[PDB]
Amino acid sequence: MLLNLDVRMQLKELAQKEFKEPVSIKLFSQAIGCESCQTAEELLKETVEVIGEAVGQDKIKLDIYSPFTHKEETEKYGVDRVPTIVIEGDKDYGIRYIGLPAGLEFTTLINGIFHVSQRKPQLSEKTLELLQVVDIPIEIWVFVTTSCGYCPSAAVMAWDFALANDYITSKVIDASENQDLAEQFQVVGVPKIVINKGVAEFVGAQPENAFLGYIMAVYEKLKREKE
Amino acid sequence: MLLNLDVRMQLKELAQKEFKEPVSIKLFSQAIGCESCQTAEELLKETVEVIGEAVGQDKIKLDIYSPFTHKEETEKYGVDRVPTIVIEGDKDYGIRYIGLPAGLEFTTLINGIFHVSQRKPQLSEKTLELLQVVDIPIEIWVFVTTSCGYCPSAAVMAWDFALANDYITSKVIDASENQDLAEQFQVVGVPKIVINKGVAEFVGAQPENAFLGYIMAVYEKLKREKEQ
Amino acid sequence: MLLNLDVRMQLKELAQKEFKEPVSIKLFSQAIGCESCQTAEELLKETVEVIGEAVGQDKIKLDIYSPFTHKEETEKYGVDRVPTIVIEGDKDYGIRYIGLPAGLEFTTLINGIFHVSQRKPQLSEKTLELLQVVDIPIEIWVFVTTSCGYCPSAAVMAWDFALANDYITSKVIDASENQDLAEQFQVVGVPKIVINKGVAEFVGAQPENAFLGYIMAVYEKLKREKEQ
Amino acid sequence: MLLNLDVRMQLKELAQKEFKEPVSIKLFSQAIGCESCQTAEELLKETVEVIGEAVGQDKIKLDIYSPFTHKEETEKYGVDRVPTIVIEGDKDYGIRYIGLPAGLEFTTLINGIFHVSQRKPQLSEKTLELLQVVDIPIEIWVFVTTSCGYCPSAAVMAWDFALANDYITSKVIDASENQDLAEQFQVVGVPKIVINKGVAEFVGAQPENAFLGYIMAVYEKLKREKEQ
Repeated sequence: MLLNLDVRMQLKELAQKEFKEPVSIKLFSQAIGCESCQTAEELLKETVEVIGEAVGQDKIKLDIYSPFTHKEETEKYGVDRVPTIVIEGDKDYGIRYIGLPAGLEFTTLINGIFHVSQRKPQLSEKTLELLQVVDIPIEIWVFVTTSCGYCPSAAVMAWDFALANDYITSKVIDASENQDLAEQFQVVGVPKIVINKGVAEFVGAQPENAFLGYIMAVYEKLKREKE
Repeated sequence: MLLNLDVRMQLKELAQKEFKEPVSIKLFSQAIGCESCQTAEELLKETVEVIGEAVGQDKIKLDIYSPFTHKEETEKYGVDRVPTIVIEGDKDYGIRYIGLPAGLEFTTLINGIFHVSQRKPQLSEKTLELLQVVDIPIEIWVFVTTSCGYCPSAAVMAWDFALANDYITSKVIDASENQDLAEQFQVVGVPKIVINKGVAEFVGAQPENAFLGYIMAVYEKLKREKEQ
Repeated sequence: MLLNLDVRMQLKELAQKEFKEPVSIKLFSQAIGCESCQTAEELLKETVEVIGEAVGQDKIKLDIYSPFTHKEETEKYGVDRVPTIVIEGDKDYGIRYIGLPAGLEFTTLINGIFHVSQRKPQLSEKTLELLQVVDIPIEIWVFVTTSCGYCPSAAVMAWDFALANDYITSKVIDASENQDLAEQFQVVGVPKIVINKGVAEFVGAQPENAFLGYIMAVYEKLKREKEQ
Repeated sequence: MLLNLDVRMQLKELAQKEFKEPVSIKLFSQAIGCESCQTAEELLKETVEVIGEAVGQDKIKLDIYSPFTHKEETEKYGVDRVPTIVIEGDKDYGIRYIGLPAGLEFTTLINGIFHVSQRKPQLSEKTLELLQVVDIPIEIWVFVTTSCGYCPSAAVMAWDFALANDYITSKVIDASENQDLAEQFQVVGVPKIVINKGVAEFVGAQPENAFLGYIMAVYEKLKREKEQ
């Protein structure tokens, strides 16, 4: 298929070995008049199908929404561009993927699914103790490419932070499919992390504590401004 | 087909609720050198077929012209790029789509058809009364991409202004298919609105009143210069 | 086949009525890795086949060169980008087409072939008398699109000036296939005429005398700074 | 075949006269969402096959990697975009092509393979002597288009500088396939050279010495800064 046997084999293997709680995946796309635009649907369908036949079709569902036919569901999840993927559980953690999760970013999609399934972020207690003080909306953007070997670790880490805090939204953005944003935030080297559209910016997959530092720096500044 | 079942059903439902007066659509396309022209022809054929099925085939027509075999028709509508789409009623309101209205821009196409059908712009009386003073050619360009959720509202609003005044022409332009123009007007974030090739420019789907403001500022400047 | 039966018949009679002296056509292209880049070759081959059928397949020939295999030939003519088309008689008049002459530009290609064949420019005697004093290299570029109805006139006119003077080179450039040049010289409305890469610039299909005025202005400035 | 007989015979002939030491080519491709990747694979397979036929299948090889299947290889070569082409000998000189080396850029690809085979930069002794002082990472980017005749010269020169110094990396970037980057570095005219992402920039195929100047001016600025 779109995913050769070799890949489908180790995926179900990881699924039964890593999957825990139910996962809900929603794709918002409008491929009208564009072929390639519907590759995201096929890739997602195949991955959820493989995971399902490994842990149970009742533990992971994929819903594809066209904003033309489902305008309300689109506004509910705050989608403003397509394709936008939502990975969630019983609740929405603000985890998003803007683009096609192919290539090495397939690793990103898979881990995100398992982390949401495990309902636990891969973050230390010390990080979580300080992170809990953040109570002002924080938006983390992680610009990636499907070929950069270092992007997955930064993308998943950003998802972990959003998974751990109700005020944090993390979006992994494929630069090639979002050139307007890539140019606006001067994305050259990747991964490039942008927080609250510019308050903080850094490049490279940083250590957990360094990442926390940039987040706190944004919260610290947003707090002051809040008089 | 380009439009699947649920889309056609949605489209049919909308047409029955919103269509009114007759609408005439004109597509300028070329056989060679135009990668998206063939996709545009098919997209428009299906769209017109579906709406006509829901409101009456005779109420909406599509004419496809190749510039080579229709030089005069091409000049009449001021076409200099393909694909170019004209949506008009009995009169030409200066409404144009330059590029392929795929993805989220399909919504733009659909709404443009219905606003023209209703022969009424979704603009307030406040806006329409002032817009009456505009009597010097104003050209509005809205640069968009097919994946941006904010472009449709900006695109349709530009079309409404064109629909409301005979001196206003509004063109929704796909930035990806028209990179040369986008680069010359520093298009980065979309939608980006450009009035009279630079006299006024702004980004984002701004409020109706703000839009009117930029338009009035341009008109005032043109008026001054016209009086010298 | 790009040229259907109807077009071929019209071309044949036009050729019988307009063709005179022999014409040589050179196409420089390198479509390696781009199948959409082979259209110029096919279009020219058919065009030349059809004209040859009407006036003698020895009165007009088409040579296609790849810079990879014919670097010297490419250099002989000042070819610096592909696709580049040369239309000449027994002598090279500096007439060039940069891009794919499709759509309405097909008529530019055809008329160009006929004017060169007749070895005579469609310029008034008054024009030719003054133009003859030009003895410093002048380069005229005409930016066009394949759907603009007014471009053919400006394009052929520029070619006539090149045909009429050994110091004048005229290149019709397709904006869409040469965006780097279209952006650099701010091509928005077409046709846009650029003389000597910026010394003079104007838009629209201008009257013979006005075109001449721009050429003279450029000649004058060039002469001045040559002796200055 | 993407390479017609004419091109293949020319390439075989050139290989016989210019190939020397073994060359290794690595292509980073993606099966999904990358249009040009497929054409790249075919283009390189044919090129390597033709060259192997002329000088021996053992003297040149091609490895194709999918980032997903070979994460380490990808990081080892600093690949972050596809298609990306690596041309090396026994070692990696930091020579890269980002995009499809089609059109005139096919010539760039070929000459790159030959210069690397010869383990010899087409640079003067003077230039090679001074370059020995460069010992701070220098990155050269050459933005090109497949239709520009001046790009091959600039692109190959940048690769020669990378070939000559272990601190210099040179990437030839197709501007059409990497518009985000081209827009960020104000690429209009081509070729456009950008050193160390902005420390120095210039356009056009400059003479060897001018090229060296920019590189030295950068090295010097970085040296002073490193000395503080």
